[PDB]
Formats: sequence, structure tokens, C-alpha cells
Amino acid sequence: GGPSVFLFPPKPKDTLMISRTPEVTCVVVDVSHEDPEVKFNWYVDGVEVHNAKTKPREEQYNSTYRVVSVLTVLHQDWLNGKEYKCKVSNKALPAPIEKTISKAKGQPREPQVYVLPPSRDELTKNQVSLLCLVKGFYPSDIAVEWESNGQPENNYLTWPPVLDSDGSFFLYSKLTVDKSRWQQGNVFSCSVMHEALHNHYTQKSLSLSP
Amino acid sequence: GGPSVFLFPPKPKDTLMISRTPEVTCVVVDVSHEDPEVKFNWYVDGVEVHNAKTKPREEQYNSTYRVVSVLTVLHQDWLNGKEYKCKVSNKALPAPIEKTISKAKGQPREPQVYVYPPSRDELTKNQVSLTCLVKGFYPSDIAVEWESNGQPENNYKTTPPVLDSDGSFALVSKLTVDKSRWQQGNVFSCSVMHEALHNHYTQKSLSLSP
Ligand SMILES: *[C@@H]1O[C@H](CO[C@@H]2O[C@@H](C)[C@@H](O)[C@@H](O)[C@@H]2O)[C@@H](O[C@@H]2O[C@H](CO)[C@@H](O[C@@H]3O[C@H](CO[C@H]4O[C@H](CO)[C@@H](O)[C@H](O)[C@@H]4O[C@@H]4O[C@H](CO)[C@@H](O[C@@H]5O[C@H](CO)[C@H](O)[C@H](O)[C@H]5O)[C@H](O)[C@H]4NC(C)=O)[C@@H](O)[C@H](O[C@H]4O[C@H](CO)[C@@H](O)[C@H](O)[C@@H]4O[C@@H]4O[C@H](CO)[C@@H](O)[C@H](O)[C@H]4NC(C)=O)[C@@H]3O)[C@H](O)[C@H]2NC(C)=O)[C@H](O)[C@H]1NC(C)=O
Ligand SMILES: *[C@@H]1O[C@H](CO[C@@H]2O[C@@H](C)[C@@H](O)[C@@H](O)[C@@H]2O)[C@@H](O[C@@H]2O[C@H](CO)[C@@H](O[C@@H]3O[C@H](CO[C@H]4O[C@H](CO)[C@@H](O)[C@H](O)[C@@H]4O[C@@H]4O[C@H](CO)[C@@H](O[C@@H]5O[C@H](CO)[C@H](O)[C@H](O)[C@H]5O)[C@H](O)[C@H]4NC(C)=O)[C@@H](O)[C@H](O)[C@@H]3O)[C@H](O)[C@H]2NC(C)=O)[C@H](O)[C@H]1NC(C)=O
Repeated sequence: GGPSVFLFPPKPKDTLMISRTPEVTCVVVDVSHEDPEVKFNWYVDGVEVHNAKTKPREEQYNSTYRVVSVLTVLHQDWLNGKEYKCKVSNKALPAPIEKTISKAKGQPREPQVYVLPPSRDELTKNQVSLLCLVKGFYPSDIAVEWESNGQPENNYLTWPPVLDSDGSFFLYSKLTVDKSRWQQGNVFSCSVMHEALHNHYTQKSLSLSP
Repeated sequence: GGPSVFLFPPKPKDTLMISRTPEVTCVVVDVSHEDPEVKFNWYVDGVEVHNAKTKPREEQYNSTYRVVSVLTVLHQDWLNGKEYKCKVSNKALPAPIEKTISKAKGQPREPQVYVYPPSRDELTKNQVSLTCLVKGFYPSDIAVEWESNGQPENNYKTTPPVLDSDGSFALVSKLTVDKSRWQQGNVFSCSVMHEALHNHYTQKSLSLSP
């Protein structure tokens, strides 16, 4: 069995924040010792680009090399729906394998973000639940984070988006905080990043109301 | 080659609610046109039963037959972890197919159920979201439903359950109601059904203060 190619997209968050650097990653596995050479061609909307970076081959414990090329994408190219093509050629192949990736299609919809304090009934436990409901968004690529006092929160979990009856996605994120911190008046913030937000980011805060 | 067999568990609401009737379902597809006869053996912890009823086979568009055998299960057997085995016999099967199924394993933990009123921010919109958080449950089989003044309110979606940071599951269900109904004081309740609850059932309610 000849070599195989897997093509990976930027992290949504990397495409949304200008300070980060999104990458499309082209991975070849099952390369042979007899046919070690692997070259990469990269196309954006069909037009060859030359600026990628290809690491040196590496041998897997199974006696094949794995070779990785990384293309840096511009934020707005990705967001503008450009198609990234990895073409991987190698003498153990009848013809060079081409792969193509790009952002999910569909009209963007701006998320609404709402935060909700813990239920009265929970105010009895050792830890409590702060909720961030994000709804009405499209496409489903999104990042949701929590923080407090200039530091991230650890213990949150955020369910996968699902498709809401009206054609858009929603999700929640649950932050658990020991009741003391909550009772002591610490402010907690849910940050949302999504291409259809202004600045690709919004944040909503809440704290105990006495 | 030949037929393949898939074995499906009862709906959770059906195992939890004693008036309802839970079924295990044994499905066979790619049954041949020339050896279309299929024989089912059903076992519960090894003992054969003889109460299943076979649907009459059904032609699929793709030229193959699909055959269903449905076994009615006792609520308490399923809940006590009895294993259900379906054995399928076809001419094209050098050997009968065996599949086994039983309820998800794990020490049951009782869910805590909380209900969140709409965010003050949302009150400005025409529709508002009511939120039901159910957390700390084990296993993940559960059924969550909304009602008001006794009637099903089905304009809601529920995230699938996902592990929380203690090995238990959590889930959130969102009910969307016209803002008019909310401020008018109608009461809304989240019904939750789970093997680790008392009588397998509880209901929490919310409404806007007169
Ligand atoms: C010819 O056609 C037939 C029929 O196809 C139909 O018509 C054709 C012509 C096409 O148009 C096609 O599009 C149409 O669908 C083909 O049959 C299909 O074959 C494939 C396999 O090749 C089947 O694939 C498996 O599907 C499982 C899930 O199926 C359910 O959900 C799908 C939709 O998501 C439905 O289509 C099915 O009907 C099943 O739906 C469920 O039905 C249950 C019984 O009715 C319901 O439960 C009962 O419901 C009643 C009331 O309804 C009561 O509630 C009862 O109490 C209750 O019991 C249930 O609600 C319902 N669920 C849903 C969601 O709707 C997959 O689970 C399965 O995946 C596993 O196995 C795969 C192996 O192929 C593997 O790749 C996966 O990784 C996964 O592996 C498993 O993992 C589990 C862990 O959970 C392990 O425990 C397992 O061991 C492991 N399996 C392994 C490794 O063995 C398959 O993907 C497909 O379902 C089937 N379609 C049918 C029957 O409609 C046929 O293939 C065609 N032939 C040819 C040559 O083309
Ligand atoms: C020979 O062995 C090779 C390599 O296997 C390794 O070594 C062997 C000896 C064993 O020790 C293995 O334990 C070890 O993995 C093996 O190759 C593998 O081949 C199979 C198919 O045959 C590949 O399976 C595919 O996997 C696809 C998804 O893979 C992702 O997730 C898996 C974990 O589930 C990882 O193992 C993969 O590395 C890969 O991880 C993803 O990597 C991409 C690109 O680096 C990440 O995207 C980038 O992330 C960075 C941040 O770091 C930036 O954000 C970039 O912007 C972004 O692009 C991505 O985040 C990450 N994801 C995760 C979850 O970590 C799957 O879709 C396919 O369907 C398929 O199942 C397998 O992955 C591959 N292993 C590799 C490439 O490492 C050969 O098959 C063996 N040959 C034989 C003959 O046995």
C-alpha cells in the first residue's frame, strides 16, 4: 500500500484572532524506504504558492517515514473561503495525490451570548454552575473560553454546537466555581470568538447579586 | 459475504417508565434474494425465550432484504443488567451471527436538576430561552422533556450528554418560548427521567414573579 495523505485545517480560533497564526497541515504517512522522496505542491484557489514549510522526513516505529508540510494561511483568505490544495507526489504512486480543504460554507449568522447565574437550589453545594449560552450562530466554528481576574478558568466544559430549529447553531458552556469564590463576589466572564462577531469576539460577565 | 446484523437497545424513557413498553431490536440487512429465509434465536442471560415477533422482510432500494426481530423486555431485567443476545441464521451465513447488548455499565449516580430563567439581556427579544441543567448523572441514558400546565412544550433542543470533570455526565436542554408567555407568568417545568432518581422521575419548574 503506497503513501497516504491527510490534510488538516486551521484551528477556528487561529483564523479569528489576528495575533495567532492559522496553518493548513499536510501529512504524509506510509512512505517507503525504497521510495523516500516526497515533494509538495501547494495551491490557493488554483494559484501555486511557494512559501510553505516542509520538515524533514521521520521514521515511524512501523518502518515508514512520515513527512509534514505546513502552509501559513492569511486570516481573511481563510475567512473569505479560499480553497487550499496539497498535492503530494512520490515514485511509489501511480499519480500525485491532491487534497483540498476550506472553511465550512453558509451565510454567517451573529451569535447572541447570554450568561446565567447558578440556580438557587445549587447555592447549597460545594461548587456551583455558571452557564454561557451562545445561540443563533453560523457556521458552527467557534471558540468559547472563561476567565476571571485576568486569568483563565480551568474547570469548564462546553458541549458541541447543535443545530437549532431555525437553521442556526447553539451551545452552552458550563463553568464550575467553588461557591466561596462566587459568594465572595468574584466576576466571571465568558468570551466568545466567531467570525460573525464584530472584532470576532465578545464577552459577557456576571457576579453574585447580593 | 451476505447479511449483517445490528442490535439496538430500548429507548431510555421506555425502560424507566413502567407503563411504557421497552423493546430490544435485532436488525438484519443484505439478506439475499435467493436465500431470503432468516431464523432468529433470542436469549436472555442464556435462557431462550419465544415471544419475539418478526416483521415481514422489506425490499431496500439497493436490491437486498432487511429483516427485523423485536424482543419485548421487562423493565427490571434491562435495568438489572441482563444481557440480550440475538442469533441470526441465514443460508448465506457459514455461521449464525451473534450480537449481545445490555444497559450501559457503571455505578448509578443521581442527577441534580436546575432550571435557569432567561438572561435579563434576552428579555428585550421576542423569544426567550429557558434552560435546564442536569448534572452529576451516571450512566448517560436519560430523558429530559419540558412541559407547562400539563402539556408537552416541545420547542426545545437538548445537548447530548458529555463527561464532566468527575466522570459523571451533564447535559443542558433549552426551551424557547415567546416572551409574552413568560412575562404572563405561565409556569414551565423540566421533566427528567433517570434510573438513579426516585421513581425514575423528577420535575423542576420556573416562572416570572407576579
Ligand atoms: C442496503 O440498504 C440497507 C438499508 O439502508 C437504507 O436503504 C438503503 C437502500 C440506502 O438508501 C440507505 O441510505 C438506507 O439507510 C443498508 O443498511 C445499512 O447498513 C449499514 C451498514 O453497512 C448500517 O450501518 C450501521 O448503522 C448503525 C446505526 O443505524 C441506526 O441509525 C441509522 C441512521 O443513523 C438508521 O438508518 C438505522 O435504521 C438505525 O436506526 C436505528 O434503528 C433502531 C431499530 O429500529 C432504533 O432503535 C429501536 O427503535 C424502535 C422504534 O424505532 C424502538 O425505539 C426500539 O425500542 C429500539 O430498539 C433506533 O432508534 C434507530 N437509531 C437512529 C439513530 O435512528 C451504526 O451503529 C453502525 O455503526 C457501527 O457499526 C459500523 C459497522 O458498519 C461501524 O463502522 C461503526 O463504527 C459502529 O461500530 C459499532 O460501534 C458500537 C459501539 O456503540 C459497537 O458496539 C458495535 O459492535 C460496532 N459495530 C461493529 C464494529 O460491528 C452501522 O454504521 C445502517 O444502519 C443500515 N441502514 C438501515 C438498516 O436502514 C445496507 O448496508 C445496504 N447494502 C448495500 C450492499 O449497500
Ligand atoms: C505507521 O505509523 C504511522 C504513524 O503512527 C504513529 O507511529 C506509529 C508507529 C504508532 O506508534 C502510532 O501510535 C503513531 O500514531 C501511521 O499513521 C497514521 O495513519 C493513520 C491512518 O492509517 C492516521 O489516521 C488518520 O487520522 C486522522 C486524524 O489524525 C489526527 O489525530 C490523530 C489522533 O486521533 C493523530 O494521531 C494525528 O497526528 C492527527 O492529529 C492532528 O494533526 C493535525 C496536523 O498536525 C492537527 O492539525 C493542526 O494542529 C496544529 C496544532 O498542533 C495547528 O493548530 C494547525 O493549524 C492544525 O492544522 C490536529 O490538531 C491533530 N488532531 C489531533 C486530534 O491531535 C483521521 O482524520 C483519519 O481518518 C485517519 O484515521 C493517523 O493519524 C496517522 N498518524 C499520524 C499521521 O501521526 C501509519 O498508518 C502506520 N503505517 C502502517 C502501515 O501501519
